[PDB]
Amino acid sequence: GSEFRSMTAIEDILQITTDPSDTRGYSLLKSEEGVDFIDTLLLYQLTENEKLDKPFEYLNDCFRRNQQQKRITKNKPNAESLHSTFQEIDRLVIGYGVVALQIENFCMNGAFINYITGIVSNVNSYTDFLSQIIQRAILEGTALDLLNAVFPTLLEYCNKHVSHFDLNESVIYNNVLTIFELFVTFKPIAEIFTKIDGFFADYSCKPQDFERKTILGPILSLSPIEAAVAIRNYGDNLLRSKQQTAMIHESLQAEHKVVIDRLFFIVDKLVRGSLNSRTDMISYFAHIANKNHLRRADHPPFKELSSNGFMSNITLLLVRFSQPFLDISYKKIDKIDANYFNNPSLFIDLSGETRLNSDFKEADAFYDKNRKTADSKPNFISDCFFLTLTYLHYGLGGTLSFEEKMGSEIKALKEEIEKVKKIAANHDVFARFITAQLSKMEKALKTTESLRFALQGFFAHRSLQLEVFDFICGASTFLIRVVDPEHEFPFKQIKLPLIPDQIGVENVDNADFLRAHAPVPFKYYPEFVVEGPVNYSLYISKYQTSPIFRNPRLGSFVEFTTMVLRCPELVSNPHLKGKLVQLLSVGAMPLTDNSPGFMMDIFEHDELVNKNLLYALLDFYVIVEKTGSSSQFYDKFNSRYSISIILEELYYKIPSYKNQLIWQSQNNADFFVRFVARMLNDLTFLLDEGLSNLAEVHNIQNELDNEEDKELQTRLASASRQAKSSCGLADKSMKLFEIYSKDIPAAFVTPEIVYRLASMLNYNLESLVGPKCGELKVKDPQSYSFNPKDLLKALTTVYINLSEQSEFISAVAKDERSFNRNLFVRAVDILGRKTGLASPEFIEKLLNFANKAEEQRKADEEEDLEYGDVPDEFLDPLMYTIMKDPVILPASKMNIDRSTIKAHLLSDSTDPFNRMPLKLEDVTPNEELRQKILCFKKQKKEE
Ligand SMILES: [K+]
Repeated sequence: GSEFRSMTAIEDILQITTDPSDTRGYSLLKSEEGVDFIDTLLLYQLTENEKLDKPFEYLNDCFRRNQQQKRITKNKPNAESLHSTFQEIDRLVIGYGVVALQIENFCMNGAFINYITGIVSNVNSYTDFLSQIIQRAILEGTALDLLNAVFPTLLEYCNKHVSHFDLNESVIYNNVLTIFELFVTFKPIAEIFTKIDGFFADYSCKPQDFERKTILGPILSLSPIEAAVAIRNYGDNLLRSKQQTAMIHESLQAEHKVVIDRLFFIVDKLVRGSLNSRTDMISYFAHIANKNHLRRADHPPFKELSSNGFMSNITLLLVRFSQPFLDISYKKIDKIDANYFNNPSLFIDLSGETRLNSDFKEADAFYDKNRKTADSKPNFISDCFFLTLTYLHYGLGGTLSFEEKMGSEIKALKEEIEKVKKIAANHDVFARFITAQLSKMEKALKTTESLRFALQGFFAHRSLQLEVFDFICGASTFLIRVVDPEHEFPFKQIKLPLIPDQIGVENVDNADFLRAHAPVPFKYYPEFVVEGPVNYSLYISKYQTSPIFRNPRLGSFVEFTTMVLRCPELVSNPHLKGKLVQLLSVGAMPLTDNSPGFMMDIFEHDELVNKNLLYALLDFYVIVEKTGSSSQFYDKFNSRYSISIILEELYYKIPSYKNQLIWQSQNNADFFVRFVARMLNDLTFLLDEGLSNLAEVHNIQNELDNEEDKELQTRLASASRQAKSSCGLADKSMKLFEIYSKDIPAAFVTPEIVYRLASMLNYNLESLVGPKCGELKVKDPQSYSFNPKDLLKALTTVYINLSEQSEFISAVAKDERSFNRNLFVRAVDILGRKTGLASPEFIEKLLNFANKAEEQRKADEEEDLEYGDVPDEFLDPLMYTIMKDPVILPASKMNIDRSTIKAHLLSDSTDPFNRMPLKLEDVTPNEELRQKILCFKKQKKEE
């Protein structure tokens, strides 16, 4: 007999008795008065006992005492006699704990919110009981009811019971994450999680509320780039040292790392739950994306879009889900469906999305032609990969464009508060109005300056950024496989060009042709597939801890870039390719020590790169000419500036390319001559538009003596940006002519180049040597890439590098328009003032050339008025005989004797002058010219 040890246990654990004379402060009931009495004491303590304002905390404390009273007893004899009770306590306590989180108004005090509030504040002390409650709910098949009572409620706690649910509230967000982990770890729960009320957004939910009104909202927003977290961590003292600033960057990164790890774990469990769950997971993220495209606008409506912290976290998550399939072995590389866009999109809203090389019509058409294939096919692995590309662009892309602009925002803001800080407000009302205004501005300035530090801390976070770029590289490999006609890459090299090089790009907008011959599925992929990677790559390149620098997978993206820059059919958009070519220029620039750019090794040893890089650059340098957009008609000059930086470096550091160039000019002169023609044409005006602009910059600073002060900015600034771009391209163009004319002099004196070259050179020489450059007054000439001395030295060097080609000295001499010996005399004068020129031997060579030039001119003058009586227009171009039946060639517009072309068309049916196919039928007679000759032969009958 010892059942007294029971009722005494039932009371010390449930903390309740019936007698008023109890020593310890236990609740007391005045109803009736062992084991078969527990359900009664409990039911009472939860529904009729007013002193228990915190019911769930009670049931939890009871359960915990019973577990303590359990481990304490067994280690003794009387043990066996209690087991019966502990058992029934557990069975009912967890049973009501389940009910407390399923039926709303079941207890006499509080509701769901009050209970989970208690749980969040001290999650650890609730863990065990919660575990039991969950198991109980699934064994009974009522887990969803459990979840609809805890997570939708938790959403209310994060939005209403906390000022801000962000990284600041350390204790609170960690506990919330824990109650999330504890739950999703049970698969029976994970496979049902997305069915919870509020997991999806209401149709009328605004994008900025996705992170507030959706179940995964709050925790997915946990990031160091939330304004409140930035102000708190950096706005604190924006004047601290880079050393101290680096410490908080470290703290925030360490903390952010953990956050995405736990977030990944939670989403991973929901994706592994079932096929239904991961599918809803794709629907969930697709919606977040489809409604945030404006995050990529020029002036984004921030208050109507999701935050950078949210979108960026999701981009990171997606990236890890995709990482496995893009590992360096690419063994699972085919799990990703290349025909993903062959049918109407099921998740990612592609309307309005520009394709690589195609329009809507063709896309829809592609959809009809493919309805023959499975209509349904929501393949998760592919969805996730392409969703990652979507977030890379709209999520991260909008976050990086956001901080890329803060510099100008801060500068302009500082000028606004300084302008307002001058106002003298006499009236008290006006004074408050002005101070209020200064208050709003400085309040925004602090947010911006703090957020900028926060954003830089995030992008300098190599660990994370590395994951992002390695995905770009894996994405690259994947895209090259789509393009490769045998879809074998990287297991079998890819063959470039795809379609043979159009010997004569001299066709009517290849647009239609190229598009028609664009790669099968690739031509339909949305443009953000390439723009995302390149916007990102160009952007993080400014950080010292860049993912791109010294990364072993860089080659993949370089290979992809080269492929695009090589086959004009792949991506039509010239603007997009200019970006790529700009990334390459970044990877080609030397350093302080003057060692190879970080991409040079790849350019030299990557097979797919060194086999096409040079030709791609030379070809793209030319194609950007067929561009004409709104504020993008000046990017073809930036593309050329960039292509030029690369050309120069490749030529100095990699003999392999120096040889590819040389070879090119001899084995494919047509292509090579086509490239220097464009460099030549542009060079006839570059220095001129540089001088015109610097002229406008000096006018404006003059008008500033005290028109509309504002417009004189978007103006003056704009003139400087044209001056720097013009003088800069000119400089790189001369260098290239100089750099090449030294090794392949012959290539530049071919008839299609020599006369135009001599003219262009002489024109610039006149400019440099005279009043056009001499009269120009400027601020920091260098700030605009304007070095008239460097230019004059490189120009003069070109002459010297070509001063042994009779054709060139003849061309320079025959240049009526600009040639004049005194120009070289002046040049020799300028170069002989400041120490800068391989002279006086150099000056020796130039002056020599100038002399041969003047001699060649005097001879030509003598030859003309002494040995040429018959006016040149009457002489046949090829026989030099006086024409009897002059006719006009349709293509060349040249006049030639009928007898001559006939003789030519016999073994060659083409225009002797430009090889344009010609037939004798389309030759138009020139009667007016023939009569002038008949008239000449007539008067010539003197004797
Ligand atoms: K938040």
